[PDB]
Amino acid sequence: GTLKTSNLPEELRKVFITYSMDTAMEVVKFVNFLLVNGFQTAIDIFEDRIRGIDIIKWMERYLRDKTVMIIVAISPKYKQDVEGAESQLDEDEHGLHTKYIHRMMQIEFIKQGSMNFRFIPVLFPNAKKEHVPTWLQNTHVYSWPKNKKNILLRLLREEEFVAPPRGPLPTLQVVPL
Amino acid sequence: GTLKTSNLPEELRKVFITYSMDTAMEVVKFVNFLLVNGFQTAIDIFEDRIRGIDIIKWMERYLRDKTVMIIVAISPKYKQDVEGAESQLDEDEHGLHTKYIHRMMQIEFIKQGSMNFRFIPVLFPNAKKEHVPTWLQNTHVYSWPKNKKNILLRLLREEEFVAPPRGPLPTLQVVPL
Amino acid sequence: IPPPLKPRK
Amino acid sequence: PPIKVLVVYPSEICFHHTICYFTEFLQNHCRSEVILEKWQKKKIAEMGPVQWLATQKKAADKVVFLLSNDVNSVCDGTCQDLFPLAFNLFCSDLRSQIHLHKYVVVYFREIDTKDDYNALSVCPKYHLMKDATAFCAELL
Amino acid sequence: PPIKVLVVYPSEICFHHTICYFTEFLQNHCRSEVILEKWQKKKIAEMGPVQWLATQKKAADKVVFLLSNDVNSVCDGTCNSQDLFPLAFNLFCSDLRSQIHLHKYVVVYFREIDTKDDYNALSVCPKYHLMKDATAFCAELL
Amino acid sequence: MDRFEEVYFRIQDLEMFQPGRMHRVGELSGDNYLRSPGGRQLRAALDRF
Ligand SMILES: [Zn+2]
Ligand SMILES: [Zn+2]
Repeated sequence: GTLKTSNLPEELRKVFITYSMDTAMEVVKFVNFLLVNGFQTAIDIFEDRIRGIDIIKWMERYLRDKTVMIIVAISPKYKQDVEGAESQLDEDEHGLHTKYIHRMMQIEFIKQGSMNFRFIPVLFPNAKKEHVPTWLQNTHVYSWPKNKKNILLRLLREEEFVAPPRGPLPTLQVVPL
Repeated sequence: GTLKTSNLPEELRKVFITYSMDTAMEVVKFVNFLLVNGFQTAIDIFEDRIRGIDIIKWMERYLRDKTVMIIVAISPKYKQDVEGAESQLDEDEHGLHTKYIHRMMQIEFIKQGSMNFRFIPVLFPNAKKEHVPTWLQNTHVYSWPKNKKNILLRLLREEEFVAPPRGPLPTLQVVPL
Repeated sequence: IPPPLKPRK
Repeated sequence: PPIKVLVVYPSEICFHHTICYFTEFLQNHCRSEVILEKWQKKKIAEMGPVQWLATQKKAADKVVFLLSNDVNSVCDGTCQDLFPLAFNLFCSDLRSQIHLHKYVVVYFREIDTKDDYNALSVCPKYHLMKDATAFCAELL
Repeated sequence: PPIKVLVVYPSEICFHHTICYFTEFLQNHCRSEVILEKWQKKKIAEMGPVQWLATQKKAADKVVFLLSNDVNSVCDGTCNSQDLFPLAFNLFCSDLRSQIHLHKYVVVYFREIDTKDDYNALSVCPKYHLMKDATAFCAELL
Repeated sequence: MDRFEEVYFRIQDLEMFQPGRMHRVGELSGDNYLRSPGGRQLRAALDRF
């Protein structure tokens, strides 16, 4: 085979992750994987120093940016958070922030004509396709760590299979009868 | 003929109506008709309060529920919004919301194995069969107010013509030759 | 006489 | 084993009396296997009339044309069809002069010489059990 | 004036020798137009073979059934797939049982016809042995 | 690949036969398809499957 250099501008290497507490353990490993592979991942645990100044501003910074790719870490608790987080017996602040992020994602999705340009649902080990929010089911759903190569390709914004340029037409022959 | 009771449970008497703004007047007339006939209809203009609390949650509440039957009000503007280019959507928010509802309907339709159990297209006076979304063309397309009786039968989940139970096999007679 | 071929999709 | 025979007739002939008597007559006297359209209707549905008729014509060892009713039995007289097609097939055979030995003619009432019967004149003619004895000799 | 004729044949008939020669004979000697499944594959694809076959059957002024290959030219018969012969035979049987438009059907052969029931059924139509009956066949078409 | 030449004609919207003449595509013919570079790849994949 042959090797191709990755020419993605650095600003496009930015990535933001939204998740729930049940996934936090696996999400740490996922961020390790992304950072090792050159992607600048923005997740609250590593950003707590800057995120603590103003949580809502920190979230809005990544939600505004169109060039930032958002990864949705699906899990059984994620659906509960994005649907009825406030209905819980106690107030889960992270659950509420996840719900707010989900609402902002949905609003942006609708504004764009229901075109999902930058939301990448990822099913984490203890997740099932039913837990994916309905509107996200309309795009590719990756399963971690099974499809991590495809996740990297999606983040790099490259197609796994690339067609060659349209080839020449064949020879046309005439035979008398 | 003879009269008979109607036995549809009240929980199945919920009807959701999606439409474009050009059919607003006829849609109001249609909602009047349905409410008078005893169907609990959900439409944005009449439920504007709970919808105002959270629009997307309101739409999802009716899209999730399998028991709710959805009536699609077809018109030239409906196909222009749901299937047309997004550039026209820059001037209309309700167009965006209709487009989102259409996407959710498509997702449900495919998710159910491409079987239309609860989407009931309806042709309004200024509508043509060409305006029906393609995947909806695969099932019955009613017209308003021409077929309101058929629409009521469909919402009741009844069948206009009903066969009796299979009768006993006929008597066979044997004759020699 | 052979007709002219054209690219197709 | 028995010999196969095909029976052809127009719809104008009383089916029940004449045809049933002729069927028993063939089975008992002629030591033959009888092919009739009424039973073959089940197979005709699968094959269709024309193809089924051609298959029977090509398969039958002998072909029988019956042209009159069995007036010896009391009847009311009336208690499109295959006959024109069978007649055309037989005419094709005659003009090709192929398998002419298979065809036989039977009549009980005095035979009215129809225009089509001119072609049928080639076949031997049999009347009642008297000539049925010679018919059995011909078959066997 | 022009005239149009449909051609039918099983796959056993060699196209390069028998069908080409017969098509040219029809076009020149018989002074007629030929309709073939080979020539109208686009129309067959649009309509579907059965509908196209019925359309030509009703439209054609004359219909020709070829049951044997040519002998005027030596061939192996090759130049294994579904063909229109069984369907054309069924439609011909329908017409025959209708006993209408029987004049349209004509049977043509060069080598001796095979011993098959379908051919016998087609034998009811007029015969023409083109090895000798070229002029009679031309007159029949005209 | 047993009728692909016909398939390519359907794609091009061309009739394969006409009065007194025949149309053919040399490269896409069965044997020529086998000899073609991409044809060999398709043949290998089909044999594997
Ligand atoms: Zn009788
Ligand atoms: Zn040849």
